[PDB]
Amino acid sequence: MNAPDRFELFILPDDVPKLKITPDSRVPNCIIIKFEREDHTLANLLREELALYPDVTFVAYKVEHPLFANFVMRLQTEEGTRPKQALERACASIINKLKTLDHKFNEEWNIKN
Amino acid sequence: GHTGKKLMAQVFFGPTYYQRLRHMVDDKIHARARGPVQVLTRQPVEGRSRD
Amino acid sequence: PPQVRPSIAMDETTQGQDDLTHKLSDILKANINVQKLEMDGSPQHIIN
RNA sequence: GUCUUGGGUG
Repeated sequence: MNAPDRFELFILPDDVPKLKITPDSRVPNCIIIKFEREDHTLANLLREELALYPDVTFVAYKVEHPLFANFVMRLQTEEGTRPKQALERACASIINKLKTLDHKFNEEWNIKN
Repeated sequence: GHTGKKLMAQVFFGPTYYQRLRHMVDDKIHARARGPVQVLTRQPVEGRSRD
Repeated sequence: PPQVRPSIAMDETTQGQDDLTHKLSDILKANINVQKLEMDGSPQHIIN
């Protein structure tokens, strides 16, 4: 009678953006990103990918409430780099790593036959 | 579960027999803005079932 | 007034008076019975 | 819609 729908976890409404970027003015060259309809799966992956770049100085995420399906991520970079650019770079790098992983798994499965 | 990292402490783990008691929240949640009153005192009536 | 002693509804068609109403009716019966003794025979063990 | 009785909860 107060239970929300089990598909509001992942189905993005039309009035809710998938992604929203605001800058943190306290420290230089930092941005706050809210990811809607996502959870720890994307957040931790992105966080541990970004934490290993030389040009990324701060990166973190939190899920403020478990009953709401979003997370917010703080990411700072050095003077030349833009945190947004580091975010596309991390996404592309993880995509390539998964592609190589898929190719090798398929080859291994074929060899096992 | 969030990170796959090991927990620094170990967890006491195993089956235990639990019971489903008759007290459910949906049988208890009650709100009233305005509703029926008593005939004599004209004060709100008594009872979740009676609003 | 009847506000102090309102009636109630049992099953959609039934009403019983409040206790005070039946008590007042009993008082009225007693009063009229008193007015039926100083008007005729009353051998002193009915007036009291 | 009322009064008593009984079984309970924090």
